[PDB]
Amino acid sequence: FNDTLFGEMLHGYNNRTQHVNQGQVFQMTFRENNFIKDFPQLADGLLVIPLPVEEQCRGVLSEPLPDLQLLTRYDEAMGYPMVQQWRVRSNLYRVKLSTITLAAGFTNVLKILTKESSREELLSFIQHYGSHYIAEALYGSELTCIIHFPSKKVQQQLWLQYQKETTSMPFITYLSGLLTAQMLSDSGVEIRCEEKGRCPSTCHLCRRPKEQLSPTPVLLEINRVVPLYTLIQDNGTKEAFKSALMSS
Amino acid sequence: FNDTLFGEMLHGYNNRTQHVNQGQVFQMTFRENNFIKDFPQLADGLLVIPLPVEEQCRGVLSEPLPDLQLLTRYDEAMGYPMVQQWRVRSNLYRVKLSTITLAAGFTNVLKILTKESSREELLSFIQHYGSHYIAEALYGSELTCIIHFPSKKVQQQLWLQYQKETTSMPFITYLSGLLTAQMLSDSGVEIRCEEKGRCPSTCHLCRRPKEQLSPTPVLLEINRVVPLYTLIQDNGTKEAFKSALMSS
Repeated sequence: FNDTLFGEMLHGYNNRTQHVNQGQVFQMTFRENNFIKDFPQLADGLLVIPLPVEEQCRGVLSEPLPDLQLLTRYDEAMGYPMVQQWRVRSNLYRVKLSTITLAAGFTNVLKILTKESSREELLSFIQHYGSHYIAEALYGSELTCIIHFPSKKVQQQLWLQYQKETTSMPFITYLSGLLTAQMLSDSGVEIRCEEKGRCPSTCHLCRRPKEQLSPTPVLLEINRVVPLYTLIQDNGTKEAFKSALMSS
Repeated sequence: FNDTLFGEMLHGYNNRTQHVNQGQVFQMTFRENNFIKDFPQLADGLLVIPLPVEEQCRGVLSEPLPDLQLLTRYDEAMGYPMVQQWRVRSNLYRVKLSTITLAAGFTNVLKILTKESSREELLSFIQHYGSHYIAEALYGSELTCIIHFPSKKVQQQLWLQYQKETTSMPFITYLSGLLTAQMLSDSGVEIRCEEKGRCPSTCHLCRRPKEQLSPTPVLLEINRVVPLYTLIQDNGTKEAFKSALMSS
């Protein structure tokens, strides 16, 4: 119901619970032709521009951090278990909102809320339409990887020896290769990766055991959010909104 | 895994996402006999006392508020649709925490976090064990009711005429009675109610179409929460904890 692609900027954002898609503040109109190549008609009022090719597909290897999640005692040889993060991003898109046309339902519920300021009613309004609406957002396909290690010396030895094998191929690729090496001769190590948004075939780093072309970019990360009270225009519900916003 | 009744005070509380039960900070021990009548052995360190009989089972009728959720235009006769809230509470319990014995895993992950202060590591620690632990909490069985009305004059007419019929029976009971009256002669009104925690047979207000005796009180509402950094004792991770706590 009332859901399109790019997409989630329309429905707003609840800020205390970090939930998106709640209520509809503007109207998805198809008058303007804000088209994107190889994608259908988009709602009006939003401006979307892909990331530069320099940062279109980029993989970051976060610093090796101990494994605290699965650790829930000091040992010199044994870990100190380590985990690694390898986050690549492909088909990334910026989305702005210039300039939006307001909906009738949201402005009407404002009107019935502007004329008389009430406590429980404003609280329920916040619980429905959230408390803020998003301005800029970053969509795309993100492959997040986590690597489990037994000790602290093992991932350092792999780090240095792989630094010597490379110095044509990156770290995680040959890492998975020598992982397939122990599958031939047997050690007890597992690698986990999950993707938010299916990844295109334009980038090699995110290919999966097939491949995909022009996938639907999912909401990766947030940028700049703007509150909802500054849109009501009358102070009697400005101070009531930002006042009832601090209770919980 | 590592879950008992009363219960959730042990696992902590994530504060930005309002999620409970994440990681284990203390140890559930059964040495002390903090027993409650008609309930098994409870973990040590917590003190639980039932609410007074005056507030043991209490039903509040919130002020009639317009129906904004289903409204997503001005009309004089028609609504302005209204909804009502009827929240009763039974088998309520206070829980405190005096005095708790710490776990080995949480103090160990602290130790490996106290000795060296790191950014990503402290962030992941917060994402696991939350950011705060709860001190006082209110459990019980809560019946929340919401009533849907078409107009603004209809629930006022029902309010006054029911005030005249009563002045032996409350509002919602005879309300449901005359609701069954229209089921005999036909209008298009529905009443919704949901319960968090099954309700005992000690109170009549929360009985359901059978009855239940001594149900397990669920976590109703929160009271006083205490942060987790003030428990690490060393400032090098105090300022690192409360500093990495403000980024997101």
